[PDB]
Amino acid sequence: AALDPSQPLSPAPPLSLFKAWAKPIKPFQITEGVWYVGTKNLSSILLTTPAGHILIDAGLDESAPQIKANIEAAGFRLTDVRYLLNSHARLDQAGGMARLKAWSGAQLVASQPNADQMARGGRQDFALGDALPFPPVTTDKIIHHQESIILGGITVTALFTPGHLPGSTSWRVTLRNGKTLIYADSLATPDYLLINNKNYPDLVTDIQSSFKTLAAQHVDIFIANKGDHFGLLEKRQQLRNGDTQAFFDSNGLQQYVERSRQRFITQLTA
Repeated sequence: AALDPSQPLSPAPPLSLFKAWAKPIKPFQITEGVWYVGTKNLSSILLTTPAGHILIDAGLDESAPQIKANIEAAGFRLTDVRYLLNSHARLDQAGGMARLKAWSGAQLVASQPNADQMARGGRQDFALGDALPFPPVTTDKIIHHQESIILGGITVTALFTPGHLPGSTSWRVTLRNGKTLIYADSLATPDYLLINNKNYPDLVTDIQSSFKTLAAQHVDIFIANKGDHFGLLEKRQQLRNGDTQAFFDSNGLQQYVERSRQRFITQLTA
């Protein structure tokens, strides 16, 4: 749907909030071939393979130098990244895509709505409008639901989980060590402007099908695009205390879906 100015928009969060989430933390290894290179609350995952790397999400554009320094601090290089993956096309997940793609020469992979929004530099957002723009970037590979990419012995499969944005994409990964991982995009929806939203008429049914889609994924490792959605900070503290199984959470994804579903219900009631 095209943006209808007669449709009310949601208020945009203050930039100070995104900056607080973008506070840097030193990178660490979640498991073999999986490195966290993001910020205190904005996830970014580096999947390493013998044939090159895949980077999921990029954080704020202000954070692009820090993301690169994180990847390098972990001993890897931005020029070995083959694919850049996007969960949803807002400044806190795709702000640095324009400069990360330029610095790496990787292919950006995203769903068609995320590609359209990232090409607009974030504008025409169904809920935010042009409130939070970021450097525009072109997507090279449009990914489709249940479409897989193979690189260096891992498998990354896209799962369309719309609702937070029309193009919201989650990513299921099968690693070299046999373990499975999910990168769940946000399942959060805007207060009030949920029903009969002229900019996004399928929101209510989309998010409900996303609940089912993610609930069906039984994986070993639960990651999400926001740190406090998968207990990042307390798992990292457990990890640096000797628990290497800290990020192994076979039920975490199902719990996050139920928490998201409950919150969504209280919003429909209001």
